[PDB]
Amino acid sequence: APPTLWSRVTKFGSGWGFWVSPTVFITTTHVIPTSAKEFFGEPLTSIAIHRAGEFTLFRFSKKIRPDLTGMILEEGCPEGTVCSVLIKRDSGELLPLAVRMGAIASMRIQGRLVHGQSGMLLTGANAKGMDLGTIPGDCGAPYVYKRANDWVVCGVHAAATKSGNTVVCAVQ
Amino acid sequence: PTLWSRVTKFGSGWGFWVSPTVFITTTHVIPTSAKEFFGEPLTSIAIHRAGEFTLFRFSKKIRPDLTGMILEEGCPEGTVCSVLIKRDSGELLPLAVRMGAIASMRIQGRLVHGQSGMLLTGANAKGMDLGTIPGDCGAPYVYKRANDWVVCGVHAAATKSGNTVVCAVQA
Ligand SMILES: O=C(O)Cc1coc2ccccc12
Ligand SMILES: O=C(O)Cc1coc2ccccc12
Repeated sequence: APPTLWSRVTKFGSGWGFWVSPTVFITTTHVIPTSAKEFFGEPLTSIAIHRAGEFTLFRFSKKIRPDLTGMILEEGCPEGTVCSVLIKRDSGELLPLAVRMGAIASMRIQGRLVHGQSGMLLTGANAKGMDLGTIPGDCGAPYVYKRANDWVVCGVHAAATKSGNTVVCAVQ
Repeated sequence: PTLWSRVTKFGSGWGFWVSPTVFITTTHVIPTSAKEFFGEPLTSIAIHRAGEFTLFRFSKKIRPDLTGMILEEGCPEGTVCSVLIKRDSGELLPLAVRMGAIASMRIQGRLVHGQSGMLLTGANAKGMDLGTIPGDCGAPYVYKRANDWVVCGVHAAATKSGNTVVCAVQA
């Protein structure tokens, strides 16, 4: 995946977030530190926060990442789209995990109720574990795909089933 | 400890540490001019070649941090393997492959013997991280069976289209 996509993936709370543009940062709601009143040196009063279940978007009133171009954010993707989940792991290793996307779903995972776009890993069989699959520290990582000449971001990593085969992308 | 730490840059491709003393690779990526590998003189290295599969056995522990893994001669038809691809970007690309018959295949002009496979990452990579490239040769084929990782060969060849691959196997 392009270097300019990996540069937008930022360590955040108990996981990750993704810069869509100089002013717009998206993440998974449950990774946000709950008592927090300041982000990138800005008070809450100078930030527009839009929450929909496990999807959260931060819009800043100043340019936090002026090195970046604004890119396209969509509400999930067509069934059958192959996405990459942009996962960073201990030591500058980069894991763009291939996933085939399916329907919008409501599921129960480890007791909690989860809603988003379902998908199935294309990395191997029985993908439980860090080598072929996702771990809790991956939450907030972006789902991206190449559409003709450009790249699209279509959600953030929210959950994976016990077996590891099914994942859920939280969507705008 | 990770499977990924066993995948090592080697010659014009990659190889894989099965144990502290055993390294497997694709025959065509091995340097043809060398006096040593991994600091051990070639004098002290056992080399077992069967077509595009090569195994090295060292006389001392090169990777003492590792346990020995199960190495088999390919896998049952229908097994979904992962090919553990490393790229010089620092990207790690595990790709699902459905394994088929042992065969001699015509792959971009040349005859290659090994276990055929089909990538399961769909129509086209299309500049997405979904297929193999020539620099990936020697990457291992692995699958989980009960509680154990099994390694069953090395990446030898792939078609232009991308979808057919060949896994070179022991013996
Ligand atoms: O490139 C990086 O990963 C580090 C970085 C440098 O200033 C930043 C501001 C916001 C988000 C991330 C960064
Ligand atoms: O080969 C197997 O036993 C399982 C399998 C993996 O990808 C498939 C695609 C279609 C039909 C079957 C399969």
